[PDB]
Amino acid sequence: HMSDPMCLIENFNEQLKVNQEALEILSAITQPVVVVAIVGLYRTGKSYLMNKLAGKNKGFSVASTVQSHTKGIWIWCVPHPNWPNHTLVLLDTEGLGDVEKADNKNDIQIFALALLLSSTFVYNTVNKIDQGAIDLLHNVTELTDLLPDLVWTLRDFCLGLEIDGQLVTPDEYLENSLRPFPKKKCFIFDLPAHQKKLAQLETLPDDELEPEFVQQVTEFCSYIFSHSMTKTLPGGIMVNGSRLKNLVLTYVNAIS
Amino acid sequence: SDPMCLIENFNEQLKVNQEALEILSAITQPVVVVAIVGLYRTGKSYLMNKLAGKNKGFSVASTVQSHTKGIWIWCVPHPNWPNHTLVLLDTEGLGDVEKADNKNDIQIFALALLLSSTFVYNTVNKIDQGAIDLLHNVTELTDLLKAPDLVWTLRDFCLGLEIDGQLVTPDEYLENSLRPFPKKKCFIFDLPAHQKKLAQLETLPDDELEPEFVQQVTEFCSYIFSHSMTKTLPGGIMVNGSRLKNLVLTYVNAIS
Ligand SMILES: Nc1nc2c(ncn2[C@@H]2O[C@H](COP(=O)(O)OP(=O)(O)O)[C@@H](O)[C@H]2O)c(=O)[nH]1
Ligand SMILES: Nc1nc2c(ncn2[C@@H]2O[C@H](COP(=O)(O)OP(=O)(O)O)[C@@H](O)[C@H]2O)c(=O)[nH]1
Ligand SMILES: [Mg+2]
Ligand SMILES: [Mg+2]
Repeated sequence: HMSDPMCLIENFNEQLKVNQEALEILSAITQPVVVVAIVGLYRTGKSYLMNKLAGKNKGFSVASTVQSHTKGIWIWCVPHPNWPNHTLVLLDTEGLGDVEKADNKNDIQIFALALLLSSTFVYNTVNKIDQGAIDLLHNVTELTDLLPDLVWTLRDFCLGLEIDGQLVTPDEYLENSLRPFPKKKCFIFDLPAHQKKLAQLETLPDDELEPEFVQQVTEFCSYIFSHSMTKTLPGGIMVNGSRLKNLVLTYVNAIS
Repeated sequence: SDPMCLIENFNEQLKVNQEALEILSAITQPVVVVAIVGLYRTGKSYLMNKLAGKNKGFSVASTVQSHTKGIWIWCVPHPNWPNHTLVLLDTEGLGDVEKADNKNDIQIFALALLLSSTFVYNTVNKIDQGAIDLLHNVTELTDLLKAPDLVWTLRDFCLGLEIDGQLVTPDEYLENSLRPFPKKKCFIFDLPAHQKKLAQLETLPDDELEPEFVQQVTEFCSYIFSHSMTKTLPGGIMVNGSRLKNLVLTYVNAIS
């Protein structure tokens, strides 16, 4: 359908306001939708990875400075690569913890909204699983209840996957980290390239990336394309683009 | 000659180690106390050994699990300031997912802060708002428990230092990030090894490390050696080893 993404939810001075042009594109989708949203700290490769789910080299804009780039929530509606009569809806979002914004409540509001619209929720962190990232995920989850399948991605991962002398998979690392989201999954990613090639990463063909990184991305994408389910609402109703439009309006209005 | 544990943390019970207290009380020279704090698995222990001018000291280790526990102390001669002892504090990193005791983290944070005359705050990739909020929270809390130079170290730094179209020094990046610790400084460090051969980093010589990283560590160390001052109590009272020991006892109680 769409050749580029567009802003679904604007955030100019921290006001969550829907964008009509994107809303109108949503309601013209009568197919069931798979909604994959991405959330994590800012400057963390989120936009760059989501473009991989689209199969295109560019899409959500990625930038290379210390300053945040993505604002609000962005949407890309494309045919599901495996699944006939299904549309893949990608939600790319403004990273949390931007020091120039310094507005945790706006952060929490963007988080909650991406978590409410998604059927697959991609939580993007760097190096390792941090307790603060778990606590934030938990707290937004509790707020989201009072008003999806978890894919925890670990970027620039090099620590030994080793707990008390035993080699573990990322999935077992994630499981070990959450002991005292029914469907959970955890994907690791190497440093995509050497550090001085990182700013131009978008323009680099697979040839010039870390070979393992390329396979880890294909692994991440294949899992999504073949396990991420149609967005579902209580009462065995299946969400199409029109119903997702209503949820966007419902949730935006309830948050503000 | 080798660091020893100052504050033990078995079962998240903070307790003083009498052997380290007794070494401190025999130091009559003024002390320059440098403490490092950051999230776990962030190369704190590795960096602190650079200040000691010894390739080995504080133990590092390379798996997803936390390694350093409690607070370790290492009293070494100041490299260029006669009759001054450089007291290095290496701390258990924050946010360890196996710990399930957020209160214990904050107490280690407060203790390191209360004892330091130079406080090194070690973060990865970027300054993020959660790290500032945590610094502010703990700084506010230590002023109650009392009823210091800040050096922000940015590890694995690749983002462009450019804000609103203008190049920034690390100092300016810190200042822009903190804009709504009287003395403040900031330092960037490249990825040290241009191969994620990071797990054996402690064994490599400088010629196999990233050269920019070697030069960045030297500048960090030079600043600590030239700018860090003797720990000072209110009233211009200058802290020697014997006085620092009683500081440790006072604050361990105030934190309990
Ligand atoms: N270290 C690292 N950098 C990345 C990765 N993916 C992308 N980048 C670079 O990180 C910078 C910010 O990426 P971006 O997609 O804008 O991150 P976002 O702010 O989280 O959406 C860009 O210069 C990217 O080229 C990764 O996996 N690791
Ligand atoms: N990526 C990266 N790894 C590092 C750096 N410094 C040390 N390491 C590696 O990171 C791991 C953790 O080091 P350690 O000092 O024990 O981390 P700590 O828990 O913060 O004390 C070890 O494998 C080190 O070899 C760095 O600047 N960048
Ligand atoms: Mg982005
Ligand atoms: Mg350590």
